[PDB]
Amino acid sequence: RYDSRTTIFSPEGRLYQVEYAMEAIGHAGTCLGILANDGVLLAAERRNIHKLLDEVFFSEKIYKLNEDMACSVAGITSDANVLTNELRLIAQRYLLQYQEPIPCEQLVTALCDIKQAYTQFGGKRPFGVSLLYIGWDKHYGFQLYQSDPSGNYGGWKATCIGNNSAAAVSMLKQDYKEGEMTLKSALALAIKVLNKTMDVSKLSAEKVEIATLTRENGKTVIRVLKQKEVEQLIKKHEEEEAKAEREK
Amino acid sequence: SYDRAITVFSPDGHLFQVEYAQEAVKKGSTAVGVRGRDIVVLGVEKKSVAKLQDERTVRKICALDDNVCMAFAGLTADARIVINRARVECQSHRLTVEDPVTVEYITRYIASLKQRYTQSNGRRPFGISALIVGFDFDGTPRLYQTDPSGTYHAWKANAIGRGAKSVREFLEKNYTDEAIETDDLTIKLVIKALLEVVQSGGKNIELAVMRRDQSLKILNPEEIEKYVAEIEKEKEENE
Amino acid sequence: YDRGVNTFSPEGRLFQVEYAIEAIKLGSTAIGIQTSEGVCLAVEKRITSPLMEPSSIEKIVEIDAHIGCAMSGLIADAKTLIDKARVETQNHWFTYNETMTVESVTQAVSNLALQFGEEDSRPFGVALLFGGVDEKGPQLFHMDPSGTFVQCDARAIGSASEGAQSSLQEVYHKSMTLKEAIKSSLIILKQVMEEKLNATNIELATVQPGQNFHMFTKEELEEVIKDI
Amino acid sequence: KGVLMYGPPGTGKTLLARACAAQTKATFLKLAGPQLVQMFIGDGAKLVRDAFALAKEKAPSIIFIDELDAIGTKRDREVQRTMLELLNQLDGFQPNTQVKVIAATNRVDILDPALLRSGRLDRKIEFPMPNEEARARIMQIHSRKMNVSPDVNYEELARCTDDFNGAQCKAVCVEAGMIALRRGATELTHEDYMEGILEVQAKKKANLQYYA
Amino acid sequence: SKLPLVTPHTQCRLKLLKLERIKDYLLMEEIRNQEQMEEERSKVDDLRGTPMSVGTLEEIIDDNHAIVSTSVGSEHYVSILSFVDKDLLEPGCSVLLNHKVHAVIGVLMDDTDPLVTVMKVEKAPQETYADIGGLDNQIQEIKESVELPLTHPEYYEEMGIKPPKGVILYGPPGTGKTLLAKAVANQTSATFLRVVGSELIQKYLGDGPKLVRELFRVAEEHAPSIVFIDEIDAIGTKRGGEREIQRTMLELLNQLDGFDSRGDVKVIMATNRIETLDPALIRPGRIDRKIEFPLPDEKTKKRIFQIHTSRMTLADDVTLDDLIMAKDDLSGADIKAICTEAGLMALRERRMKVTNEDFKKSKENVLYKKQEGTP
Amino acid sequence: LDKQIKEIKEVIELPVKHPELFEALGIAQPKGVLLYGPPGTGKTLLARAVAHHTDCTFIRVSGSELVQKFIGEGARMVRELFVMAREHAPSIIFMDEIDSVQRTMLELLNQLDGFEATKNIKVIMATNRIDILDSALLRPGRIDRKIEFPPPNEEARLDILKIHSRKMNLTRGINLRKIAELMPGASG
Amino acid sequence: DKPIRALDEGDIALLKTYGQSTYSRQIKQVEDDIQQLLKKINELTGIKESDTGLAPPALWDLAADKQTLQSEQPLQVARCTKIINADSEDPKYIINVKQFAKFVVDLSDQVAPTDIEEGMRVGVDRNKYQIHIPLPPIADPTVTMMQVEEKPDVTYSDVGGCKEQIEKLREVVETPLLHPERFVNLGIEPPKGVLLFGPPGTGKTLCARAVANRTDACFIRVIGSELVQKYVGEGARMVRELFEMARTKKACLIFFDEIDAIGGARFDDGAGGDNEVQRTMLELINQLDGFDPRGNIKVLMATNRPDTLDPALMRPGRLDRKIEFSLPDLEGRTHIFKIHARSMSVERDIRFELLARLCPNSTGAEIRSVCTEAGMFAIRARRKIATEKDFLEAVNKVIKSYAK
Ligand SMILES: Nc1ncnc2c1ncn2[C@@H]1O[C@H](COP(=O)(O)OP(=O)(O)OP(=O)(O)O)[C@@H](O)[C@H]1O
Ligand SMILES: Nc1ncnc2c1ncn2[C@@H]1O[C@H](COP(=O)(O)OP(=O)(O)O)[C@@H](O)[C@H]1O
Ligand SMILES: Nc1ncnc2c1ncn2[C@@H]1O[C@H](COP(=O)(O)OP(=O)(O)O)[C@@H](O)[C@H]1O
Ligand SMILES: Nc1ncnc2c1ncn2[C@@H]1O[C@H](COP(=O)(O)OP(=O)(O)O)[C@@H](O)[C@H]1O
Ligand SMILES: [Mg+2]
Repeated sequence: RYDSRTTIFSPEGRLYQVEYAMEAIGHAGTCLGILANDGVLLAAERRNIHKLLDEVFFSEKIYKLNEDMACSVAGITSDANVLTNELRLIAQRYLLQYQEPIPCEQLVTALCDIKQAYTQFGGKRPFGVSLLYIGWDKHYGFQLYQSDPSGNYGGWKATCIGNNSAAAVSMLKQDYKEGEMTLKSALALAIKVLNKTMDVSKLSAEKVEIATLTRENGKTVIRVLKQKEVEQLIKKHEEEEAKAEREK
Repeated sequence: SYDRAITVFSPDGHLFQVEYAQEAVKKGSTAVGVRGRDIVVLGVEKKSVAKLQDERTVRKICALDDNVCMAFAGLTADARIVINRARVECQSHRLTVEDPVTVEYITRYIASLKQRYTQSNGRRPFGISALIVGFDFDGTPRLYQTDPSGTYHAWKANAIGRGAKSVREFLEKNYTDEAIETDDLTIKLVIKALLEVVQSGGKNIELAVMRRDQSLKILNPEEIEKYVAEIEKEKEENE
Repeated sequence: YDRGVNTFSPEGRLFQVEYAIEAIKLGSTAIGIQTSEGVCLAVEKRITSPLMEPSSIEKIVEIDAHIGCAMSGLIADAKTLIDKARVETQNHWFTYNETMTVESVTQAVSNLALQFGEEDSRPFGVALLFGGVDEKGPQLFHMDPSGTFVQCDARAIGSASEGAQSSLQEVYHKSMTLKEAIKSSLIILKQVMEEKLNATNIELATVQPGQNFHMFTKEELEEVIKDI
Repeated sequence: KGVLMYGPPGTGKTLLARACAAQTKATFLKLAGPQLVQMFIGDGAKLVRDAFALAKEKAPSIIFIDELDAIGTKRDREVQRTMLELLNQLDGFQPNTQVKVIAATNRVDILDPALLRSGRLDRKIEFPMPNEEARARIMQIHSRKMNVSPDVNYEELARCTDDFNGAQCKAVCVEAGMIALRRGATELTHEDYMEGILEVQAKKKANLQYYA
Repeated sequence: SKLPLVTPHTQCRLKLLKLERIKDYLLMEEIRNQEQMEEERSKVDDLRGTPMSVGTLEEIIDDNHAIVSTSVGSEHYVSILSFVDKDLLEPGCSVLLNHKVHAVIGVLMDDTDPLVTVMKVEKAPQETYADIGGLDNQIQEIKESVELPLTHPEYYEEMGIKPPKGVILYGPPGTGKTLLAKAVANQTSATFLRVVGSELIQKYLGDGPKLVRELFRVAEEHAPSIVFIDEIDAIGTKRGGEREIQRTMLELLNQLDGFDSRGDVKVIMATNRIETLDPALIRPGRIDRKIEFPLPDEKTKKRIFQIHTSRMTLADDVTLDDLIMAKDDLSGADIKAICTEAGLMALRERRMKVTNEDFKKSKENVLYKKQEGTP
Repeated sequence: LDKQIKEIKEVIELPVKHPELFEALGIAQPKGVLLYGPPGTGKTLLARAVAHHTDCTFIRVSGSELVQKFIGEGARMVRELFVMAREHAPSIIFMDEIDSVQRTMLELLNQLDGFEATKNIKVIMATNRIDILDSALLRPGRIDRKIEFPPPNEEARLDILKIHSRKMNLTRGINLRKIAELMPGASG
Repeated sequence: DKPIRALDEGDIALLKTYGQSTYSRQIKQVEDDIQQLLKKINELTGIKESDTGLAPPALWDLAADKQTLQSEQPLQVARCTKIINADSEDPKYIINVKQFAKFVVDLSDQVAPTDIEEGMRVGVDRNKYQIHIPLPPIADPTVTMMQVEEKPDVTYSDVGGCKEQIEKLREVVETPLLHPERFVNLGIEPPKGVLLFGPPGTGKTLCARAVANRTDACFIRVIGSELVQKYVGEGARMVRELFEMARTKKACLIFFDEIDAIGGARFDDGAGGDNEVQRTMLELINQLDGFDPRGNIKVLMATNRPDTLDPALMRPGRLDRKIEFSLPDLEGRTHIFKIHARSMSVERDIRFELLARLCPNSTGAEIRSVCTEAGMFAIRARRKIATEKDFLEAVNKVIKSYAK
């Protein structure tokens, strides 16, 4: 039994606690970052579809902290909340000492260093939260990144985290698009990937939360989709699959 | 006594926990660096960035100062925090002390950092090792490596476990006491070590060469492929 | 009865630091001799790889020119003790404007050695040999993770230290000249460690009352090579 | 009706039991703890009950238990059941008739709960390590057959033989005899006894300042 | 008994010739002809008048008297007749008795002890040196300590050595450690006893060490024999389980040497974790030899497919050298899957003949079976 | 569920019906099978069914006896099942709920590596949950595929109803289709 | 890729044949016909006679076999009990035919009543169960092979460097039995218990075998693991007949090897554990020194952990003398090298002292292994003489390979 504490090493040289954390996000959600151009989006599904849950904040998976930053969340809710507030504080400090927007990579690496520090020291537990962010800055513009409890940040053209991640990444390899891959094509791909990852047919709009950032508004804007536009996207996917059935 | 604690000795005096740190490094990928006639050359391998993942975020190599760069193998989080610590240490020492920094001081500092974070309970040791290159041994090149046990040493050429078992034996068989003739033969020997490395396809292999008088230089994939083809041809007429 | 240093064993011993004594066994052997002509220290290398810089192993290190030092143990705690020794000697000079006598170095180093379980850690698995030529003439001391220190006419510490120590006891006496003591240490090392001795696999250091500088030996081992 | 003999080994409990058997002329039953365990389900209980029955049928009888802790282990249920049969035989409806029981152990702490009850074992007799004068008498007793030289101060040997048990002192006399044989001595003297103690006393241990 | 093996497995008329030659010999053997064209039996079989009973004997009082017990459990002091093999009768054996006076009338084929009946493994004929790829250093070393002492003690007899009593095989799993020792049994004539260290760890207090005695007893009556202790590390490493394992270990060291004699049986042990077992196993006085099994290199691997690809039908596009280059990534046992998965893979292609692409689609699936960590 | 039947047949029924194919193409016969899915949901129902169609001896082992947990007989009991199966060849060995100690796991791996396929004797070991141990068992010479048991679909659940619907009577219009759709994600 | 399914029965027929049509049908027919014809041969040959056989014909039968068959009594075994002796003329005897019954019987007129004691394991006739013959008491089977019954081929000459150890050991174990007259005339009782202790491989078992060879009296070997039995109390019972069997001999030696296996000190803080072993160890302690003096049964005891043994067993009287075994010095190493190399085929020109002083604290087993490895080095070159070079290379191999 060499899995008790985060600060010990096992005779095969692995960290069972951090692996347990990865498996903890293994059933967290199905949040994804879409491969897109002219605009970048996040797609999230909520396992809280219910007749009485209120969703008062109009969003429980997405959280926006900038005029050019936003994040999608899948993991332990308390850890997720403290991490998002910590990101807000880091952005505030960087804007105060630089009077300049933070680079996305510097911010995410700072968070990953904090997470690694939280894992390294004794009596402390890894944040079992993996969350996806997007941002536009003066270093690399359109940017999409992923972070994990161990303190590692993953840069991806497209990625998905949470449950059934294998199917999502496999199809994103298969249904991959490059370059000209507009935001609307990203909406179609996100719709398809969530329909396959979920067991549902005719994916209901209230079971998905999607936000995006657009740069034709080059002063920069971030939008969170409402129910009607998502339902229209669902109808478009349904007519696409109906046409595919007509292709026989 | 057993290995369940950081500060506990084994009944024969061994510290199994730091040995487990070294082994956790040993599972980490290939990392081999050499110092040539004047230049120091390194080669990053086994990145295997799969399609959707971007190679920019991999950070195959990070430069601490203009005369020292590092990448580490093992856990990327520990590698990153040690990179930040070394960068801050070297920059602050050069800025504050009456005289500037040399690679020996930062070597001592990182060795001390590993020894310190290894020294007490409630504080996990780093699971990373790295091969240090310095330019200002009175202008001469020099090469170290670092280990989770807080241990460092100087080498003419060094490798770590996954790359060690094959590549390092290949070097100790091949390494000429004559320093590799010019940076050309330095890169040739690095490419030969990469040939001793697992795959050598060039899909993820990248190299950074530092001349010990010039600052660090980064090699493009096309030049790496050209060098690999040149080495393959050289093996071809070697018959 | 092994959880920590701060627990007494049933016999009154400590089964936590007795293993720190066992850690000396896994370290390389080193030889130290005190002679009226001078103090000499010998260190075994067992070359690990030709690519290594041979001097990169700090098992032979100087804390001041009037004194010598040698190591047997984990090189990390070794370097910690080495740094602590240099710091105490330099501060002693800074305050008193004189050389720190070797006995005071050995005593003052040991206070850091006495921190495993009495402040508010773990004993350093390193055993050291000191050699100094000062106001009490030529001196050689030995100190171990338990914190005890002893003035030694000769001493061998590390792996295979027992046989070397026994043979040295059979040959050595406290009235030799320095050269024959070095020769005895060299033949004992040649017997024990690997093979025919050379600069690659053995290190030598010696300081003299008339030469309170440069214990180190750099390719003057060639005389030893042609002699022994 | 119950006498328990306890103390460190070498104090001579077995010897006292042997002498008590020697002088009593009564029916004497000797047995060790492992003789009663057995593997069969009831076998040990049958042995205990049947031994008590035999002690009854012989009328004035003494039972000697040696190393009672074998079945006297605290409250594997087989040994427990045999031990319970033992205490019920010891107490007994129409108790004990005329059967006296003697028990010898080196470790009382294993006996504990109810075997040490005042009813079953009325008298607990402690056997201490032999006193200095006691050790002198001890060496006198076993040297009686060995033809020692008269110029030997057994009080001096007692002074040397601290912490010695009776068995160790007997071994000291035997070692003096063997040392005399090694010398091929016609008679043995005080020096031989000193060498005997020096070889008996202890391991003498290692260098006790270099420890940790 | 068994037939010889045809030399080429490939479909050819040479194999037809060999099989028809064995057919011809078997036809000459085909009993019909001989089936077409007294005092010793009459007297003694009268003495052992039918029916006969089987009894267990554990005594020899005189050279003609002993105590014999029957199945119901009753014990009888009975006389031994002349025709009973005196050396064959030993305590614990099963003896035939006369039904009238229970007189001992002969020894019987011993058929009992099912556990050791499993323990005397087959001759291992399926394994052979011809099935092993390029373990040259291991072969000569294992030949030094195991095969040669059991084949020509003459060198040891003349020169005066006592041959080594034990060898331990260490290496990563699948390197062929077990296969080599099994091949030694086939190569020699000695009977093969195989045991995996995990099995001898037993629930009851004393059976674990008893099995160790039970094994080395079994080796002794077979005289030339091999005891194979697979994955020894379960009973040998470092330190109520604690005490019994130590007790079990010490039993090995007492049967691996210790007191009395050891006869002729050789002991071979295997494990993956030589750096973990008790120094008593590493003790270079207790165990004379420790054999290294590295991961197969380029040349060794090429032999492995040559050994394993010999049986399927191949294409000309197969490039075995390409599948070799990467590293010593996989052991031979993995390469068996490489062949097996490919054979299935080419089968899924609806082709009875394998191509290079099948091996590439064989190599990848083997690789995904590996774990993940330290990203 | 239909995909389960084909791959189990290809890995159990097929090695039973046509051994000539594997000798003709020179392969070692497939040796083990491992099932992923929710507990039951046709897990045992499949293994019991295939043995009937091959008429080989079926061995049923619960996960409970596998985990005796006081070093009961795990060391040798595995062999005793195996040897008896060889005595009654051809036979099928089935164990369920492997997730329900390490020493007998190594024992099973060695036997799985060691026993001969010369008797059409195969091991089908089944699991309910996704465990870290399970991914470690997928090794050469031990198991060859990853059959999955998904939760039954709408029409699929309807067929399950129809399986037991033969015995039950009905009204003048029982539409099982409408009943079927009321339990999304329900197991078998 | 494109999804596909398994094979079709229609496909398989041609697919198994298709390309392979050259010799496949013929080869398969030959193979199956070979198999069935072999089964034929095995059947027509008949069942291979599982007849065990008898002694070779020249020795056996004779009319004497039928004579003893028709004349001798099929005696039955039983256990005597509690001689009645009510009238002392025909004292009557109660016996227990074990598994069969219990009876009150008399003696045959051939056997005297003085020839029968209580229990006595007496055999009786089959008809009226008269006492017809006394029988030796049944020693437990597993206890029986524990008797060595053969002398190992080692003398005290083989043991080297332990000269004072073997001297005291011969003083304590061999001297009293060979020369009892020295002790009694002086008037001393010699010691009866010896404990041999030291590092592993020091040579304790070697001295044991040497004693067993030079004993000339009855010698019984014991390994501490043997007495451990899964039944409760079986080990103690085993120790009981082990000691009683020894008492039957005219003085006898008993040798326990690594008594550590059961000799552990008694402990209770586990509320269970190895107490079953502890009961056997208590029985052993009682047997060595207690009531019913042991008699002329000298006990030889060797173990790697003298510290761990229970003090009660460790007490003198049971273990009278403690003998300490240490790693050989240079003189001891030279002596043992002389011992082992003497039997080996070498040139009589080797510097054994050089080898020994080259040898570190390496045990005696290391010396034996190094000599054997030098022989192996010679064998690998097929040199029918060993060389000093072989001895050196063996020293490097063994000593440095472990010392790595
Ligand atoms: N007071 C004593 N007087 C004479 N002899 C003694 C005495 N005490 C011990 N001995 C000696 O002790 C030897 C055996 O020890 P004994 O068994 O009697 O002691 P113990 O402490 O009861 O031991 P254990 O409980 O192990 O049997 C005898 O041979 C006897 O000579
Ligand atoms: N060098 C080799 N030559 C031939 N076969 C090999 C070799 N290495 C591995 N194998 C294959 O691996 C199996 C032997 O595995 P092995 O390593 O003995 O198991 P373990 O690791 O349990 O000892 C054999 O079936 C054989 O086909
Ligand atoms: N797909 C299915 N169709 C019909 N019945 C099923 C199905 N899956 C499970 N069952 C029911 O499950 C029972 C068989 O046990 P099963 O669930 O297959 O495995 P386990 O015995 O492990 O639970 C049967 O009684 C059967 O009615
Ligand atoms: N003092 C010695 N003299 C001669 N041979 C020795 C000596 N010590 C060890 N040996 C050799 O080493 C072996 C030691 O075995 P031993 O130590 O008796 O086993 P155990 O572990 O049972 O005590 C012997 O076979 C012997 O050949
Ligand atoms: Mg007593």
